[PDB]
Amino acid sequence: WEIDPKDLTFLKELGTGQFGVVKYGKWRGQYDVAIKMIKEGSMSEDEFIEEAKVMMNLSHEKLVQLYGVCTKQRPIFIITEYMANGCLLNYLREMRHRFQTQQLLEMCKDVCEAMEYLESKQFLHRDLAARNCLVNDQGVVKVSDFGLSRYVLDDEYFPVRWSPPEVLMYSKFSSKSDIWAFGVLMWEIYSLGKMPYERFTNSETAEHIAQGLRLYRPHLASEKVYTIMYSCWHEKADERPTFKILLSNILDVMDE
Ligand SMILES: *CCC(=O)N1CC[C@@H]2[C@H]1C[C@]2(C)Oc1nc(-c2cnn(C)c2)cn2nccc12
Repeated sequence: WEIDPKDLTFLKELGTGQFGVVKYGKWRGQYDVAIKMIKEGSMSEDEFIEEAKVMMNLSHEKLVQLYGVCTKQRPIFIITEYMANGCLLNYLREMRHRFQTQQLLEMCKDVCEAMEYLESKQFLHRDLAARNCLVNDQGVVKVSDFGLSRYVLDDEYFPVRWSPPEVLMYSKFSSKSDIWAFGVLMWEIYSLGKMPYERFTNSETAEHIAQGLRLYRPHLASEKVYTIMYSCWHEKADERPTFKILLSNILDVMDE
C-alpha cells in the first residue's frame, strides 16, 4: 500500500482540494498520476491509513483508482489515477462542450456503475456529488474521494444540498443516503453544474426539504430522466431504489 515518493516526478500543479493541493506527475517516469498532498492537521491520518487497505482493494473502471499512499513523511501523499479533464462540476459549467442529452445520461451511467460496485461491496461514499467526480481524456466520468469524509478533522464539515431528510435531522447514514445524493448528482448534470436549491441558503434548504420541497425538472431532462432522479428523493428511505435498479432505468432510457 506504500509508494516510494522518489519514484514520483512532479510536473504541474493541478489546483486545490479539501485536503490541499494536487499535482500532476509521473510514477517511475512513465505512468501519469495525481499526487494529493494532505495538509497537516486536516486528516485523521491514522484512521485513513488503515482504511486505505480497503480502498486499494476497490477496482472498477468508473472508480478513480487509488494507486497507493506515501505516509513515511509529512505531509502524506495520496497517489491516484490522473483525470485529464478535471472536476465534473467545472466540465459541466464549460458551455463550449455543447453537450447532447445522451452525453449527460452517459455521465449518469458512469457514476451509477461505480456506485453499484460500491453498494455490492457495502461501501458508502458519504459525500457523492459532482465536485467529487472527475472526467478523463475520453470524457469518461469516474467517482472520487469515496469515504474520505470520515477522516476530515474540520468541524464545520456539511453537504446539506445532497442530504436526505433522515440525515439532516438524525445523522442516519445508509445506502439510501448515497441514493439521494445520486438523484441530486443527476440533477446537477442535467442542469449543467447549477447549485442544487440555488435560491436558498444551506439553512433554508434543509428547512424546505423537511417541509417536502424537491428539486424541479431541469430543462434538458425528459419526463423519464426526471422520474429516475425523483425516485431517489422518496421521503421513506426504504422506498428509494437500489443502484442496480437505477442502472437498469438508465440503460432502458439509453436504449430508447
Ligand atoms: C470540482 C472540485 C475541484 O475543482 N477539484 C476537486 C479535485 C481537485 C479540483 C480538481 C483537482 C485539482 O484535482 C484534479 N484536477 C485535475 C485537472 C484539473 N485541470 N486539469 C487540466 C486537470 C486532474 N486530476 N486528476 C486527479 C485529480 C485531479
